[PDB]
Amino acid sequence: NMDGRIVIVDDEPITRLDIRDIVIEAGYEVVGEAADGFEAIEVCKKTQPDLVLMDIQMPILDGLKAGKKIVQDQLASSIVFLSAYSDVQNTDKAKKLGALGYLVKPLDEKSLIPTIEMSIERGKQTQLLLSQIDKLSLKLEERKIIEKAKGILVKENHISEEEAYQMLRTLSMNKRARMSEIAELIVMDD
Amino acid sequence: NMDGRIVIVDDEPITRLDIRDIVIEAGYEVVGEAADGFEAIEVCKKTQPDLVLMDIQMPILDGLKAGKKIVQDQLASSIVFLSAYSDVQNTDKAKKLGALGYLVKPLDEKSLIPTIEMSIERGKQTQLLLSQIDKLSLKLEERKIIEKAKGILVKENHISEEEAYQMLRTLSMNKRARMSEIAELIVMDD
Ligand SMILES: [Mg+2]
Ligand SMILES: [Mg+2]
Ligand code: NA
Ligand code: NA
Ligand code: NA
Ligand code: NA
Ligand code: NA
Ligand code: NA
Ligand code: NA
Ligand code: NA
Ligand code: NA
Ligand code: NA
Ligand code: NA
Repeated sequence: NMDGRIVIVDDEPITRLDIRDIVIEAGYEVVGEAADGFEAIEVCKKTQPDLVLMDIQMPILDGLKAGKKIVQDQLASSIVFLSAYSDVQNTDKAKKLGALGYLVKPLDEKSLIPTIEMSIERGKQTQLLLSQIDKLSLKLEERKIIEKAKGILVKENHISEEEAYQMLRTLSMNKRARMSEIAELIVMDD
Repeated sequence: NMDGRIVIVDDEPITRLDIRDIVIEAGYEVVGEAADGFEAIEVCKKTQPDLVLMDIQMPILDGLKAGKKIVQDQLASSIVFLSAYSDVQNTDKAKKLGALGYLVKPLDEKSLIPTIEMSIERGKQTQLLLSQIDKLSLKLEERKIIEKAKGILVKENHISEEEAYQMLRTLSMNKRARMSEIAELIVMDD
């Protein structure tokens, strides 16, 4: 039926069991549970879920701080908040840390399953886009630093740009360091 | 008092009015309204809203097709669906086309304002990511096509890489063309 790996985070045990029953009847896999933010971070690090269902308010460590950590280290693909609190200050924190949904307790159960589906898909889309950005940024910066190092090597040695690139390559091969690290060493403080 | 520009799309005038009253009381600007998918596409193209609230079940053209069009041509920053139906086929289509929220009628009003805040924030974030990807890709492709053109000129002319680049520069400036446009002509599926 519905596919996804879910972690449930709430300090009230019966509320966790009610949510658990709902998502298991939908066919999601509940890969872990937690009662405070420290447990939430721990469980998400181990399980690496598609989604965290979390109350913003919990003992010891609140859900917003736990969520900030979970997004920051990408321990789950998406976070959806479930809380009795819905003031603008709490929702501004939840949206700025990165949450994909926020339903207010008592839960409208019919909305929960659609919200989970949307949040899982959007979270994995976002992870893909951030990976694209990382790769593209790396390739562009490596081209830039290699170009700058080539210019420096030409000016210092009086070689051609082709010979400078072959210097960077042969150094990279023989050392077993990337040409961008070689180039950074050539460029430093210039 | 919230901030955001919203289009409300529902075939029922009373439901449009109920939602309008809620979001206006919250402080959002309703920039347009529609009763079918063709109207919704047109309104979004004129208004370019931060969010469109859309029913799936509509005559003439349904919400999923209109939403797919709105995402494809970036006519709104986010879509949230509002349907009496919550089945897996409708939710699969909504998530794949790229919706950020799906909520199920009759509306749990207390969730609506939080879901709007999340969806607007996530939509603006995603547009930033997509913009960064396009900028990085264009810069990288310009570098790549110039590199390819330089190597072609070197091999045909038997000039140095430096002289090849100055050829591309001189052509670009004399023709008042982008150097990538010149390089595209030099490469011409070589
Ligand atoms: Mg609590
Ligand atoms: Mg309808
Ligand atoms: Na289970
Ligand atoms: Na993750
Ligand atoms: Na904040
Ligand atoms: Na997304
Ligand atoms: Na990421
Ligand atoms: Na150079
Ligand atoms: Na409704
Ligand atoms: Na953002
Ligand atoms: Na592009
Ligand atoms: Na050059
Ligand atoms: Na340009």
